[PDB]
Amino acid sequence: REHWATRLGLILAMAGNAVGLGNFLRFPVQAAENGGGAFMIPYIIAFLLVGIPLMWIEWAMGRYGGAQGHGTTPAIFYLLWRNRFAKILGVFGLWIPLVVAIYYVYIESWTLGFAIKFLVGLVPEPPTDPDSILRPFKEFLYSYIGVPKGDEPILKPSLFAYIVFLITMFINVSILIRGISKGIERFAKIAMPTLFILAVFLVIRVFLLETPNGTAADGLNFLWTPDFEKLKDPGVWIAAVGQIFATLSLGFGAIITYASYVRKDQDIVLSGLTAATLNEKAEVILGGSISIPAAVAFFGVANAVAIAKAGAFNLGFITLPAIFSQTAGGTFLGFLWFFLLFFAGLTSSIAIMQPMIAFLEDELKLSRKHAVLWTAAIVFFSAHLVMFLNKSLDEMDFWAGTIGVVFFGLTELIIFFWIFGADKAWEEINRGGIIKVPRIYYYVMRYITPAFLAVLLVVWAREYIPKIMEETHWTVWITRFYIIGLFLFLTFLVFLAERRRN
Ligand SMILES: CCCCCCCCCCC
Ligand SMILES: CC(C)C[C@H](N)C(=O)O
Ligand code: NA
Ligand code: NA
Repeated sequence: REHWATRLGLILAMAGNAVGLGNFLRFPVQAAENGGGAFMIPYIIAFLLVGIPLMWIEWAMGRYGGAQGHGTTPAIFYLLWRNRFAKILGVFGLWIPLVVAIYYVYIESWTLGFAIKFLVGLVPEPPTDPDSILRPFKEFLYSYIGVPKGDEPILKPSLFAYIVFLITMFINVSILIRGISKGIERFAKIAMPTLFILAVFLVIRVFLLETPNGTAADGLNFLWTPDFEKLKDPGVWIAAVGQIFATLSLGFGAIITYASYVRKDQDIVLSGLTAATLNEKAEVILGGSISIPAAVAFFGVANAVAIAKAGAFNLGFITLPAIFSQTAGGTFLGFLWFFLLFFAGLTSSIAIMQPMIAFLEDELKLSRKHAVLWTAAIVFFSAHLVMFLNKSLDEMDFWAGTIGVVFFGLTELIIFFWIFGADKAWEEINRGGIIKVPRIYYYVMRYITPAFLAVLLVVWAREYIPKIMEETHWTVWITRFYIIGLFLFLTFLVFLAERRRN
């Protein structure tokens, strides 16, 4: 089996896995919509009672399976629990990362395209009216991704966006095709430092933004000022947990696959903790100190929250660059922004394609080249659905990146810490560890976390089951149909692998 060259490379690789678009795009929106500071508390709690334990658990499962030449959940679940149904459940460990990759890589390509156009200086040129200043950039984004006037099902992506998507795929491939240490690790050792530097620079530059309408410091205060009136709102907790799952790459089967390339004797406790901590730092300190503080700086708190509620891509692709365009050298600043977004996105995407690649290598005994090329082909082909169908991206992100990750987290936790055995699981987690996990977390992994995830899934189900059947748009049905098809396909591949074993 292939392994990580150095411990530093491993750390930066996992960090590259976690630190992504979710830190600089999703987090600011989630925090703004949930009352800033009021969102932090639950967040932190969700990080302590869900993020960390699941992180360690996925590291342990990953290394455990990897020691036996298996990097994906279809086989690992079976190793932990002898049953076909365990493999069937394991299919999600490929389905989720594949589906998520499908649109994630596309958004990444967006950030790349914007990076290029902003570098070359091909951007809209605003003239004191906000709606105005924002309009040109809105039209810019809409022209880029081909957004219809009213609410129409067909998207008309520009040729440039398509070509840039091809390029993005090419970059992902060029990295993944080299392998774990030659490809992912090498790239991480550069992209990560670059990312942190750009992030810090942007943070400082944004902090210097001050106008008659507000300052960045106001944004920082709003984000770090506690509010206990929202603690009774279940939605805030749900959003916190969801953000934790998303930002830590939990339930995506990515952490596991990355961990399968960690030598059996190497520690996964301190390494995992370090990766998670790095992610949280990049999220609450870097991600939260850019978009929101700027929006508040220019338009104020209220308007910033409104914009945040307007959409996820509205803040990162429209509002922020529109704000930068009003400052000296704002175009270049925008470039730095989108470049940062690009490196983060890429460092995540390779991580979410590695599960499929790894399955092709370990179970179907395909070479790395073939595995990478076929995975790339599948993702690229499937991407057209996201590119040309409106509301498709949202549907995939919902079924895979929202419900699926939680369901899968609960599933893996139950299989590893209950069926496989709590004591054996614990011993497996701590074994070889440079530091030992606090005893309390034991009781946290066995009782608290699973209970939380269960309750969450129950509420979600209760709320969505009636809405699902009654949905007008046909694009969502096409998407559902297709991703179901993907699930059947992966199940079939698992079947073929199983038959090959015999
Ligand atoms: C292997 C060392 C990599 C160093 C990366 C430096 C990048 C500097 C970026 C400045 C914005
Ligand atoms: C799906 C994951 C790779 C997402 C990543 N953890 C992020 O924060 O963007
Ligand atoms: Na993250
Ligand atoms: Na990343």
